[PDB]
Amino acid sequence: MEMTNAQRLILSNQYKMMTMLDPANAERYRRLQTIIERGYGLQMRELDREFGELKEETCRTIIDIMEMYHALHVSWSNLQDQQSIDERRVTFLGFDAATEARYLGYVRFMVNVEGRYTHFDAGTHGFNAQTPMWEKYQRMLNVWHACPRQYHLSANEINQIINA
Amino acid sequence: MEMTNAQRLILSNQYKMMTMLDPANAERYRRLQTIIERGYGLQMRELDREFGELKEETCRTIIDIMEMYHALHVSWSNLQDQQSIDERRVTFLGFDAATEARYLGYVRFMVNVEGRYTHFDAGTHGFNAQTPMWEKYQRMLNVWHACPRQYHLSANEINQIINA
Amino acid sequence: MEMTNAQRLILSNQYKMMTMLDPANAERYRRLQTIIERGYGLQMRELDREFGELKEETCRTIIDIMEMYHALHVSWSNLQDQQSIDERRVTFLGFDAATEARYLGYVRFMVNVEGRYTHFDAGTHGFNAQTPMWEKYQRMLNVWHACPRQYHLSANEINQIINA
Amino acid sequence: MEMTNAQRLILSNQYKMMTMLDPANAERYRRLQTIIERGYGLQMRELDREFGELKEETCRTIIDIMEMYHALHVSWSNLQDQQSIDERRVTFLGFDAATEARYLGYVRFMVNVEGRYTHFDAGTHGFNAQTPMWEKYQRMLNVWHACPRQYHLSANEINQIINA
Ligand SMILES: [Mg+2]
Ligand SMILES: [Mg+2]
Ligand SMILES: [Mg+2]
Ligand SMILES: [Mg+2]
Ligand SMILES: [Mg+2]
Ligand SMILES: [Mg+2]
Ligand SMILES: [Mg+2]
Ligand SMILES: [Mg+2]
Repeated sequence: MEMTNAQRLILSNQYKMMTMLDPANAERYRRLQTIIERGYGLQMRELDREFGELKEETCRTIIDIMEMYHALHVSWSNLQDQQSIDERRVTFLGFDAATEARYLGYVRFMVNVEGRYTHFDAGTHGFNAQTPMWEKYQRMLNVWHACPRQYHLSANEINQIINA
Repeated sequence: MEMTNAQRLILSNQYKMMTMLDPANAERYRRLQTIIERGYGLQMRELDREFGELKEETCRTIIDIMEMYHALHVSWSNLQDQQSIDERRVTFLGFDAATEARYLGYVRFMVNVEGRYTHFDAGTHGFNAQTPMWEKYQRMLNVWHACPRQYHLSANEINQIINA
Repeated sequence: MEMTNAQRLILSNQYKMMTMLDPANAERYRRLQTIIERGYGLQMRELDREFGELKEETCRTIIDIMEMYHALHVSWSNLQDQQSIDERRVTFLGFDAATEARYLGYVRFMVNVEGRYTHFDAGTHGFNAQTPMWEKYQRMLNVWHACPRQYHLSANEINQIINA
Repeated sequence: MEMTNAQRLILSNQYKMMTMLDPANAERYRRLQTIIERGYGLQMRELDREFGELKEETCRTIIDIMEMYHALHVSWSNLQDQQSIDERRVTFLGFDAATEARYLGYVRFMVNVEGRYTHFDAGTHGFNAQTPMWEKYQRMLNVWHACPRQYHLSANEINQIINA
């Protein structure tokens, strides 16, 4: 992680300030300060990986998937004849903790921190689907966005979407 | 937002420090810290939108409009015969809150914070003209700057300016 | 000022922290914060003006001029015969406050803060020569650096230098 | 130092904050602040030298040298007949304090701060070899990495490595 000298000075000063404000953790700060001041490249790389990225459009796709399930569930709940469509199929199961952790994390963030989609059933494992779901959701979105309405959907439309 | 990782580290450290200094708002800072650390692109873009821009020359134009009204009002008050020029026409009415908010904001900043043009009549709504004025003011400035003097204006000159 | 939005966020956070640490000056910090957040271009430019530049080589030239006077004064005081050479001529008078302020400021910094050349006679006005001296000093340096020794100068050499 | 003005403002604000937090050292900070604000180039360059660099791959090489000595020492201890093979030769002596200070410092950091290779014999001088070792270690690594096993080495292999 490079990282101009001027930035190193700024960071160095921060670790000094953090030591002043929070001496309980001086060890932690002096260590980082040393890494930054001396330009220990290995440890600097390792710092660099504390920082992730989840692209805007990916964030939006996740939110849209949740919105799709909102549209599906409401639509289902207003069907005269729930044409033997199981509620589970119209319920957002979330993402796989093992392979889709970034995505799962974002859902949890959107719900627990931001406060969105709070009336969703989290399931038994806080939206951990336990199977990969990303590819499925993409295909569902495609069918959903292709419908002439997205909300108040017919049983037919619901089935096309959930079976994508 | 196009942050480098070094900048993300700096910001992250700030939110930690702000939590130390102001624990009442730990929630607010922990959230921003998460957004920055994890690189949640959607949330980062929304961070970017909090920062506006009002170009130097636009700032100066606004100040100049106010200065023009100063020149106009002073000129008028020193007219031997105020040739039926209503004071209202020689009074800075400000900007439209609905479509010219940035401009209105700057006027208020220049007056209330900076302390300039304190003796101006703010009107009943703190310089909310309630109609767009920007285009009018530009035409007035053109006539005003074209006068061979800008101050101690003749009634004739005053009329040309206010009728631009 | 050409700030990126990330930098504006960093600065904004600093002004919030400075308000926490030093509430006596909340108004000053609050005002800067507004300027930065809203991107008020005029005020941002005026912010830029707070920051000067004095190039490395200019800094070094000033220090060297002082060192030259050290060499001159020691040389003079060690002379069996000071050939009617006035001590004043071998004394660093400093710089013109009115036209050479940057230079005068640096001398004062080097002496009062850094602690260098503290045995120099500051004169009655803290190294303010109150005539411009920069061009003279340049010519003196040229003669001085051209001398085969720079120290333990002969009366002859001293005269060539001070008369440059 | 190649600081932008925005960075200078950030740094200047830090030194203000550090003075608030730690007034005992106001002098230290006021001085740096002056250097930064006024752009005193000489002193600004001297700041830069406070920051060092030790490339990632060099950091890794040092760690690998230590790991090599771990592999060597364990292998030797497990030897049923140490065709002895003085233990001294299979012990990491460190780096020369006088010419390999950057390296020596990194070892000390990895051991004392990070907590790695804590069972290593530090010798009488905390890994100061007092002779240059860098070139030797490189040749040893070359032989070591060329062995089909890196660990559980034969006495033969140990000798090839230590004699590289
Ligand atoms: Mg790694
Ligand atoms: Mg949000
Ligand atoms: Mg938006
Ligand atoms: Mg203009
Ligand atoms: Mg101003
Ligand atoms: Mg110095
Ligand atoms: Mg030097
Ligand atoms: Mg490590």
